[PDB]
Amino acid sequence: INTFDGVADYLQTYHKLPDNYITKSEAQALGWVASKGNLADVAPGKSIGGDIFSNREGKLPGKSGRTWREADANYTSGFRNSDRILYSSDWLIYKTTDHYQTFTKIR
Repeated sequence: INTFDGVADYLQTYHKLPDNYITKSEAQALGWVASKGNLADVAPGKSIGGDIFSNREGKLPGKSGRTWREADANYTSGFRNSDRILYSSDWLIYKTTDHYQTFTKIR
C-alpha cells in the first residue's frame, strides 16, 4: 500500500501505517544513504514514513494535542519523490505533491 487513497484509508481504519513503511532513522540504520538514492537496495519494497512533521510554518491546522506525521506516497525505487501523505493524531489526512509547499485535504 503506497498510494494516497490506499494509505489514507488504511490509517483512518487501522490508525497506523501499513507494514511497508520505515522511519528515516530505521532506514539509516539499514544502510540507507539519501545522497545515493539506494533505499530499494537496502530495504526492498519499503518506503519512508512515520516521522513527525513539524508544521513550523503553520500551513496545516494546529490544535493542542494534535501531532502531524508524514509518509511518502507512490515510491518504488531511486531518490524519494515529491509526494507525501500528512496525517494527524486525529486522522485528518492531507496531501502534498510539491515538497510540502502546498496541501489539500483528502480525508
